[PDB]
Amino acid sequence: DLNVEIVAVERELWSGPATFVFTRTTAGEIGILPRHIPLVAQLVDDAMVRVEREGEDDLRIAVDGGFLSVTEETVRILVENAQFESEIDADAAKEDAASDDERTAAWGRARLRALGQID
Amino acid sequence: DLNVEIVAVERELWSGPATFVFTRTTAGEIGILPRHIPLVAQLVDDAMVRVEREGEDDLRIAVDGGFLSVTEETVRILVENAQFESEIDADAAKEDAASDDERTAAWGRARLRALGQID
Ligand SMILES: C[As](C)(=O)[O-]
Ligand SMILES: C[As](C)(=O)[O-]
Repeated sequence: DLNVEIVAVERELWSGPATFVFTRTTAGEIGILPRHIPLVAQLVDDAMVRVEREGEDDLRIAVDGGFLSVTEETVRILVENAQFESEIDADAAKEDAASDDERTAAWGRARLRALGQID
Repeated sequence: DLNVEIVAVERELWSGPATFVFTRTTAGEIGILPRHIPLVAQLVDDAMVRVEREGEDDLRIAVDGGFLSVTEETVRILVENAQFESEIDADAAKEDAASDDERTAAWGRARLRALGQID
């Protein structure tokens, strides 16, 4: 018989200018300015990424299975899944926040952080 | 300032045995049996993929921006997005089926085909 593999291709969610980028990594919290040494990190499980940019409100992204890759000319965020503050279900985020499964609570907290609801 | 890139990594949606795989490509409709010459195709815009397998109901996937890659030992389906018959919103599929935007109608039709609702 056949082996079938159904694969979702890599895809860019958003790309834009930033003055500051803040998130929480396994080695701790980090803030990346335009002049920054190259870096590779793994975001914490309930990580939120705050993107500050000239002329716009902060962009906040709940991030699931996130990795960071600060090269010389880019801050690259590789995500298993993410949703932007615009997309989040504020009700469902608090529902998943209640630790049903621990992996469910991280995605709930990450989302509450992107709503500015939790620290 | 910084260039930020937010990237969703490639991810395997499903992988399993199959006896038959049916879908509609730009060069026409194709059915791939265990013994098959290698092939590369682009699925049509409102494509649905039918996976037949021993001991189970057919698996149907609405596919968006799909490509097919039949190698010697795998049928690999690369998708921009997809949803399985289980996940689809049957009501919203008919709502998007009404050609609001032509790209919206393809995703609506692809989904109706995975419900077995349209041919
Ligand atoms: C490594 As496989 C056969 O689960 O795509
Ligand atoms: C090629 As680009 C700067 O839009 O990731």
